[PDB]
Amino acid sequence: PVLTKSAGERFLLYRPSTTTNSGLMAPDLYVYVDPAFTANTRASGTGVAVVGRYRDDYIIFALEHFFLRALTGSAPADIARCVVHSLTQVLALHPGAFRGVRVAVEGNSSQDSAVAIATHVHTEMHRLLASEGADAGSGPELLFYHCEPPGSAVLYPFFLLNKQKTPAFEHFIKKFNSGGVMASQEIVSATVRLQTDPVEYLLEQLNNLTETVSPNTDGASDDLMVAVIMAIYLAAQAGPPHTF
Repeated sequence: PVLTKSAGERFLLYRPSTTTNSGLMAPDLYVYVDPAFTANTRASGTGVAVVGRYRDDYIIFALEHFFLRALTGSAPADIARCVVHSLTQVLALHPGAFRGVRVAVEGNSSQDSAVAIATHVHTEMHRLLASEGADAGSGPELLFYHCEPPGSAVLYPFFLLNKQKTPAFEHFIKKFNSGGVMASQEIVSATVRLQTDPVEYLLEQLNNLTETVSPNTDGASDDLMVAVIMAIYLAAQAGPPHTF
């Protein structure tokens, strides 16, 4: 009973443009992912959310509820074609617009996969722009979120979701029923059908939030929602993420 329907008419309604108003953006680009490694489950998709900043508010570029296909031996790489296949589409319609992006991968499933997952992300990102697109000779310049496991001093490029979920939700609903965030007119999708609305598909899933401690997800398929909210909590300030 959380996100107001007055905001939902607004957040569904207004379609601002980042093709023209790009110069009024922060040149950085947070992006989150939520890998779920099982298949054939209505909440086991993998979320994509990529967000930028205006002066004080936040703005959405692409959402992919990435299911797992059947018969997967190369499954982390497929997730890597998802998220990089998104970032290339954002950077594509935004020529010379962004300085550097920051990919976030959660490791609540395991710390083991996300290392080679983000490594395989930097692999294909490091592949693509040198092939074609434009002459951005290391233009959009990737960095990652490098975290520390509890009890291990070695920094790996991942993100724990331990203490952060409640201030992230409180930040998101702090902004969202105030009409802070918005979704771009040129919001990008690959997995969701170009016929159907992406923003409608988000807003259905946004409508399953819960109380002051927020034990959420009544339901199914929170991954887009949880993805957007961790993405926007990193769209504000926190500890520094860095280069790989």
